[PDB]
Amino acid sequence: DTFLEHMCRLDIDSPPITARNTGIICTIGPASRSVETLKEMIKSGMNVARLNFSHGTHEYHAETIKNVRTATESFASDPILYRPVAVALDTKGPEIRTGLIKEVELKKGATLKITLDNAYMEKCDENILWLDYKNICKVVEVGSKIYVDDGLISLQVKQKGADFLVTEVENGGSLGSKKGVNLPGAAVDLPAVSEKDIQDLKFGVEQDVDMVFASFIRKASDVHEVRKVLGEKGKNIKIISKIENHEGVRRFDEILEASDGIMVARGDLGIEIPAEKVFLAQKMMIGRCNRAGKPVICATQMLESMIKKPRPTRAEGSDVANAVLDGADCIMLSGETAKGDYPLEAVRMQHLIAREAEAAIYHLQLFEELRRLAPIAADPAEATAVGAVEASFKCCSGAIIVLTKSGRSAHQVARYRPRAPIIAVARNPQTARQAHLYRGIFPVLCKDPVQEAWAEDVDLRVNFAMNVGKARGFFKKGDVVIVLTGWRPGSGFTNTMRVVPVP
Amino acid sequence: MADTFLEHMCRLDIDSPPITARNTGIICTIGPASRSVETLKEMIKSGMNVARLNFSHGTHEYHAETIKNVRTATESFASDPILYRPVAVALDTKGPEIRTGLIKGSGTAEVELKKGATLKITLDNAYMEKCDENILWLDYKNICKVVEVGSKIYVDDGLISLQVKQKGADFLVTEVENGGSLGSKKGVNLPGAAVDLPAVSEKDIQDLKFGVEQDVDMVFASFIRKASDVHEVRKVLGEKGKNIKIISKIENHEGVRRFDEILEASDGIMVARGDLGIEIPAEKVFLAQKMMIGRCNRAGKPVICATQMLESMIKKPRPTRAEGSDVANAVLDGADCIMLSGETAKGDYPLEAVRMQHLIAREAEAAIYHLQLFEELRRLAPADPAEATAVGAVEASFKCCSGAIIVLTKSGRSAHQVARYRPRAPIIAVARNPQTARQAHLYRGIFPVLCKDPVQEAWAEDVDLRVNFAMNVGKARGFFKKGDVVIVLTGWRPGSGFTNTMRVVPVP
Amino acid sequence: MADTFLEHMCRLDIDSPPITARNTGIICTIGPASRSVETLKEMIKSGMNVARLNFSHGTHEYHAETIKNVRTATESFASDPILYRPVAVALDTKGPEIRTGLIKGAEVELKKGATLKITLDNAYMEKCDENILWLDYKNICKVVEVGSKIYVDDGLISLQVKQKGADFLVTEVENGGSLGSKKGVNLPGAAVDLPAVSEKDIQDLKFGVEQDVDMVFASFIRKASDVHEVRKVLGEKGKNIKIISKIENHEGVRRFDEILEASDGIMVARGDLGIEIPAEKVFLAQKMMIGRCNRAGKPVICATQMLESMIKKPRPTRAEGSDVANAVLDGADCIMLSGETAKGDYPLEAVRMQHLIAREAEAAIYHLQLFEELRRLAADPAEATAVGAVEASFKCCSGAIIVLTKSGRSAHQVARYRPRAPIIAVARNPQTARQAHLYRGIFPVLCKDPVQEAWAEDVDLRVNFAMNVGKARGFFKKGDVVIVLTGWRPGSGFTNTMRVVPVP
Amino acid sequence: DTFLEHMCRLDIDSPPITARNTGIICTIGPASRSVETLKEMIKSGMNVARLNFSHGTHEYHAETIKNVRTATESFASDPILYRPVAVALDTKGPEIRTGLIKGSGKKGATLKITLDNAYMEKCDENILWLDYKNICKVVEVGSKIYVDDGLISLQVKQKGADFLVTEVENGGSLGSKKGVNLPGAAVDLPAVSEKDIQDLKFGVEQDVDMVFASFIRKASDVHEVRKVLGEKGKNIKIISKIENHEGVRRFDEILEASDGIMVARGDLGIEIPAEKVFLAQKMMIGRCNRAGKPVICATQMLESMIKKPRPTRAEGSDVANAVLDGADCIMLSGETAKGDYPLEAVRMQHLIAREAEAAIYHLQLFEELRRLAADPAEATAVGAVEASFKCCSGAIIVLTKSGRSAHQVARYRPRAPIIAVARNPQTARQAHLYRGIFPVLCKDPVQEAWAEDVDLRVNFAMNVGKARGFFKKGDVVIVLTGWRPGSGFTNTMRVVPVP
Ligand SMILES: N[C@@H](Cc1ccccc1)C(=O)O
Ligand SMILES: N[C@@H](Cc1ccccc1)C(=O)O
Ligand SMILES: [K+]
Ligand SMILES: [K+]
Ligand SMILES: [K+]
Ligand SMILES: [K+]
Repeated sequence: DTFLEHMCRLDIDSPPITARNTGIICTIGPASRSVETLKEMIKSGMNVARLNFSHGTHEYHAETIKNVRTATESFASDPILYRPVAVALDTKGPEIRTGLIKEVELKKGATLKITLDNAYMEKCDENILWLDYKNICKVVEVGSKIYVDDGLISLQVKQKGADFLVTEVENGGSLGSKKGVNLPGAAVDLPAVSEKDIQDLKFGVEQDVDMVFASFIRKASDVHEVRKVLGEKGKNIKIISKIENHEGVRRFDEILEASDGIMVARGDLGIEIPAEKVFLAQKMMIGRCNRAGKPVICATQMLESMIKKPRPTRAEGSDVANAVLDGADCIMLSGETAKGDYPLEAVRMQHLIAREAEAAIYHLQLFEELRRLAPIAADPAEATAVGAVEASFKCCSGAIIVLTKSGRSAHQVARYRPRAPIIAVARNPQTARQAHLYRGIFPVLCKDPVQEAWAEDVDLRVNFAMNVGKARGFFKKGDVVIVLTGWRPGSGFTNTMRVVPVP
Repeated sequence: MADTFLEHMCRLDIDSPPITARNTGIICTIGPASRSVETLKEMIKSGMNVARLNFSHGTHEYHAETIKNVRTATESFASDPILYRPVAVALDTKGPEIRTGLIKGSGTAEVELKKGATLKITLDNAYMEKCDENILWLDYKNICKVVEVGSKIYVDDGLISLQVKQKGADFLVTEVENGGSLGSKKGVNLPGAAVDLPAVSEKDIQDLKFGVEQDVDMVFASFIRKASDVHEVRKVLGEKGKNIKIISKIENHEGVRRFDEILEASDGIMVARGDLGIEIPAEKVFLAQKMMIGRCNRAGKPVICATQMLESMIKKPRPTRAEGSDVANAVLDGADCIMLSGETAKGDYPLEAVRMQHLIAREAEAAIYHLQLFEELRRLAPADPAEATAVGAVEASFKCCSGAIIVLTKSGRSAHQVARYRPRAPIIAVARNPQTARQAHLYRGIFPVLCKDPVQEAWAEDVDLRVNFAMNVGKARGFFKKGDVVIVLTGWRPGSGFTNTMRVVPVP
Repeated sequence: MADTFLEHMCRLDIDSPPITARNTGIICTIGPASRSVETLKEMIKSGMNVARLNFSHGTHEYHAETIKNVRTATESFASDPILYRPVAVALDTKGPEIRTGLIKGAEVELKKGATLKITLDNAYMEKCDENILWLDYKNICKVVEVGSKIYVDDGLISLQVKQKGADFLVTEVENGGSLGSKKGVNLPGAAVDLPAVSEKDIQDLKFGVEQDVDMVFASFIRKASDVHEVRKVLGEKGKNIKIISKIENHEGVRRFDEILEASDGIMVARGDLGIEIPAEKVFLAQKMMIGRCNRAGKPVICATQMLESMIKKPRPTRAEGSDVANAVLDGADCIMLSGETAKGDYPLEAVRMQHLIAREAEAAIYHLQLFEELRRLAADPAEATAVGAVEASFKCCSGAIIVLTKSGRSAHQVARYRPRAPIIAVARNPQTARQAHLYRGIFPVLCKDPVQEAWAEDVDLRVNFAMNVGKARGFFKKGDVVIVLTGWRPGSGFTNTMRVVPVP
Repeated sequence: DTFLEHMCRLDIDSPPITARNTGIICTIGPASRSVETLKEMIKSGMNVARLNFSHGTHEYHAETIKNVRTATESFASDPILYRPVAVALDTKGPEIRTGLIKGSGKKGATLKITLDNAYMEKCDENILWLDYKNICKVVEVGSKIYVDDGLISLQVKQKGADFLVTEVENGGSLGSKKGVNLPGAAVDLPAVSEKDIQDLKFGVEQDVDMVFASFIRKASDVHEVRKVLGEKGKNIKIISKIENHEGVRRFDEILEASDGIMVARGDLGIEIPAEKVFLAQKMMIGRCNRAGKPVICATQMLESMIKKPRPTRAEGSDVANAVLDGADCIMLSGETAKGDYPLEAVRMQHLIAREAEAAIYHLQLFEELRRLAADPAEATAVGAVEASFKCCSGAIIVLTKSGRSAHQVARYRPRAPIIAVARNPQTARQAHLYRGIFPVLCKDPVQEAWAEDVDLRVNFAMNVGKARGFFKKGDVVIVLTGWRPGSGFTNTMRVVPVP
């Protein structure tokens, strides 16, 4: 009844009892591409496979996607135990790159002039450096820092020109070729969708991906440019906006209102804004996502140590758990599953931490705040969704069963953070897969034929859900579940709630 | 102020500075980087509240002089009592440590232990100064009696790990699991070994008697596993040391299993996260930390988070994003104090580490929803006159948007009682006793000030003078200004009584 | 909508019409003044929900005709089913009454200090004056002793026994007043122990079964076993008739819990309680019994000393208005009118005044607190949906909760939790339609339409019926929202289906 | 707990456990004005003596006041047991009277209202006079006119220069010089009559505690009374009587102007439909409780007890409901002034109001009154009441100068009694206007040292509470005092064990 008493009763020497409710997203690459590893990653709890289009060809990604689907459909022969697995396309997005040295040393002792003049784009050195961002000179000033190679080189602009910068180095070191630059000042005006991104996104539509992780989102109009490129054929593809610099954090509200969800890229924010502040930015963006009922993913610097070790550090378990407790919907693994020595061990550990963290979630408190921050009255569907969550607490329910076309009704229930799992029963395979983005939704794909009597159809899907719930040990005979259904086909939105005994 | 925890998170702004003070204590380990009068002065100005001496190293003479330097730097500010910050001295015991020997030769300094290599562990004294890739001496004579084939051995705060492949009479052959650079005299952990070293050794008796002799404010008692360990320390401190606070360090699994009895015997707790990471997996340590902070917050006993704080700042002038987040989350869990180790003791940026610890603790204060902490700490309490007065002072602090709660205190008890309930407003604890002003730093939200003026014959005039002093301090630290309200807590009439007196006074 | 009760009292305006429906039921006693088809029609129009027949007086033949007149008057509205108002019939039992006889040949005044003789001799039974009094309790001489006390005319007169005489009793008039023919008599401190169910009550209860009454008001209930005797007499044929136990004495109050748990509901008879319980206490018994009834979700009727001035006057006193309003504010489901409608000169006027007061009192009910408290003093699938439906009626500022019910249980379950919004209960069973008037906030409507083949179709027709009733009654208009509760399948046990439906 | 569980737990066979916390005001007249009866009414719980200046000469009222003070001071020898007793002056106020001669004079009839001063003492069931000049200027077609105690209703058809044309609506006998009420009508009569001015100045000279100002219709009537009481009478409490529709309409500005309010239900019931007065009563008590101003319920309380030694069920229920509505005080009129059972009427008022206390859910009142920090004063008051609940204290002890501190605590409606220790006798008397204040008069000399003077007054309250059965040794009380001699408010809170 008190958060403090929940913390006081935490017991490291008893196994975690509540289900993992947060999604696991795994970057698939060389170490994890193979069908056999992919099957093991699915059984160990991967919900979403991420393809990082910063590297690899279309051919290479097509085969990864084929292995992901082969590994996923290997479990299809049991509809009660089959777990849907979503496919995520993560774009390269806009970059600023230095181009070719003829590496070199660097210290303040010599000033570094930055030039954009294409006749210098292969003769980079400690005296003159080339940059591929033609419009740099408009968006920087004489106070502004310039980070080179993932923040290990910092500069400080002293003379701004029309098409040149005079800097002087801080935090010097070993500058090499084609290194990534960051401008903490920000308001960079690079397109939003690079030439490669438009091809990549078209391939995404053809490969039938469930969602896009759109890199370097700075404003609402970037999200709407990705939407427009995905076009009419891609309109049901979820757009997750990646927040990676200071301007994204500052314009968070317009990006959130434009997006299907959000990814917080902590390592990227680590470069752009001070370390004493990134934790506030993460707690802020997760809170605003929770309030809006929109999925938020925490990404980068999760279990990096597990690229080379089979167990993570104390600090990594704490950072991952504290992301769950901030209210993240999903946690994403990068190199730990893409290229590291322990891909399967990485998935298993992400699972153990997210599950252990559930002990420290106080569900009723999240609900009471989230219910009080809802509109004054809202539509019918909202009143019903909140009513189903309220009922779930007051009957100590095993689950909330939601029959959904698009997932919207399941999504509405999830925003309110019931303790009870949301078993989202869907015939649409894409909405089954997209559902993994949301804390506390367990999607199941009903393949049964559409009955002709609607009340018979509903009864079959609910029976399906009852069977899934029993097999997963969410509940058993004598328990009560909430059920949310539409009324007759002919009406709009799931506006119908029953409290039903588990037969 | 915001009605929900959620709305409080939603309003966090990285672009606007903090509007709360830094309410958590900063404990800094003093070592070769930091023990100069010059450095200590800067460190006090930048937020250091407690100076920690690590008696794992150094002579009594070395530490006498560090203490001397701490007090010289501290009293250099005594000239203006409105600006004087009390600074406590903590003595951190060796305890039952295992240490490796000295690296041989003159042409390595450190050796590289590599994945899969064989390493022999010897107790043969002929090797205590000839350690290398192949032979490692350590100083725990009965190691071969408490270890088995398969047993894990951890060296240098967990950075190197070994597994015992063969056992001998007076040696162990081991396989390097986790490689690393092994230097001289590193710390060794034997998870699930029944290490038979005593809680209080003869050296620990001598260290604790020297703390009493040097008038230290608090003892950080290393490797506490049970209450009789705490009792043993309290007995060595004896009658002369009866006002010295004992902070029990939880460093292992047994310390966590027997936590309640350790808490009940202790004045406070230090959570050693790194050391817990050796006997306890990563998917479980965050839970240990949250449980022990919560139980401490519930008992009203000070709790310090230590180890693995800003260790990157040993070599760099700025921390990582992960360290900021980890320190912030220890504040948000309800830690009273944060302790720095090598970052201040021996590193290249001791002053930049104190400043960064202050910056992070101050930013973290913006994510604390004080009202919820208070309402929960109020509910979970049973109810003497002193306690209802303190809860009333805290409730009033919130209702009045108080700039502070001024507490006139002899022992510190009344200031501690108020701090237990986690007001938003700073607690200015006005003490005439220099030891209670120093010890007050163990508690979240207490800003101790030492009143140096003599006692007036007239009680009510003595109270106004002391309250006038607090109001000058609060004005100068920018806690409040003319036209704000403060809560004042005092006794009624001279003579040891209940601090039962609450007033709401407008700030002139 | 007020954050606090206090604000809610502060915002009361005497000058602005009422913005809520009249939610409490009106029970009217039908007698010579109110018997006629014509009056009954007018009383139904002015808000009479229940017709009470007092079997303390009259023949089975006489009451047969009153019931016929009520049903004629009621069935005259049937032709528009949107406007038809169910009207229940109640049978109020004699029970173990003690009554004085007839004045000799005019009335007599009993003046303080005087002697008054009570005689067993049936000679004087139609000869009662200032000096001698007959009463109809044959054992009166055997059940009192010198010092014993005796009350008359309901109240107002008090007598102390000075001499006992085998077939006579000599008393002294402690309290005076006028003395009427056939008046009521009380004997506190004497084991009267006349049965709760006499031979005449048996006959009257069997008659009520025959005449298809909706409910029985059982007089002088003192314990659980008295209720079970009434229940037995109604037997199998009368099993769906609602028993309302009248609490009329100190034993009823002391044994309240076992009576409540044995009964379908409770009638608080304030005047009768006033006789053995002092004035400093009766308001506490009234408030306790209404509270416990609200707690148990059982109907509670407040009766006696309501609008008794309106027997002789076209208007009530301010004290009467305040006393009725406070019974409503206490949480009464129904208000009963007695002599005001039975025999007085202003039957229609007393019905209209009862509607005005009850409607104006609704302004001062703090619904949000009642629901929060009844919710906190409560889960079952049945209970969760009902509570959910009331919670949604607040959140959506709904115009009504529409409930499809067979027996009425689902409607009663919603009513226990006390929504602001009216409950339109749609029945096909005319008895459940009638019985639903015992519950605060239920507006019952009778669906005449035949059952549709397809279950979902039939549900949507009934809902659209309630939708049309609500609109005609001004509860809601197009594009307001309402809550709807149904069963799931044709035979689905539990009305467990909740929707929030726009008003078309 | 819930309010519902509170009603459910009520038990009529359980003796009342808690003290009566509402004030009792008794009208003193021929049946009650002897020193002997006054002594008994004070022992039985009378807190305020009301003098009705509608009748009696100044000589008569001066002797009643003298007897009230003789009776009160007869208990002065034991300061632990002495109950302060307040004196209230209740003004005649502006009336409208008919004016006839001879013995006396039933629907229809057609009555004509002449103002023509011809018919001063010559009127009948055709022509009726009255002394209100402007009656024809503030009335229209449809207007009601009541005569006697609303016994007879008229209906104005036609309106002219100096006359009216009406229709008898209710029938009865028409006596001489009988009161006249104008429903929904904005009467422009002077607010303070020439008798009221005399009567108010007599009140100042007699050192009365409070005035009950009759027929208050607007803020400016309250200001007019305040100006007559003047500087000499500035410390006299003005209670505005709400007796008609305009008073109800313009309540917010009358309350802001006034020290407190009297709801005159019987007079409201003439000016206003009977089925609306309970709303008016509940509204004004709620608004008074919100402003922290005393509210008194008056008229139609225990009227049966004029002739009978016990009240009716209806009367018991109407008094109890006035207490449960949030009334600070209940007033008796004829029951104590002129009827046959004046002592019994006081005792029954105590019993009813004490039994009603069982039905008050204290924490709810407080929690709502807190929700609806002005200054350090308000912060100390709220925190005192909070502490009284947490520590389950037997009292809140307030060392009061003006009594403002005590009144500030009483607003938030603690369960625990407020023992208001006053050295100022008028402060002790005026405190009775507030629910839940038990005022005590300290008669000890001021001690040289402020801290010893405080300890003395607290020890005095501690002995009072022990005697009264409020608490016993080892209980806890909340103590509010000033800080230092002459501080502007009771700003200092202690939780102190009862020794
Ligand atoms: N969506 C994830 C997480 C989850 C588990 C259990 C319940 C709800 C959600 C899954 O399907 O496995
Ligand atoms: N003021 C009244 C009422 C009261 C009694 C007891 C306690 C509180 C108030 C009195 O002193 O009698
Ligand atoms: K990418
Ligand atoms: K140490
Ligand atoms: K009867
Ligand atoms: K008067």
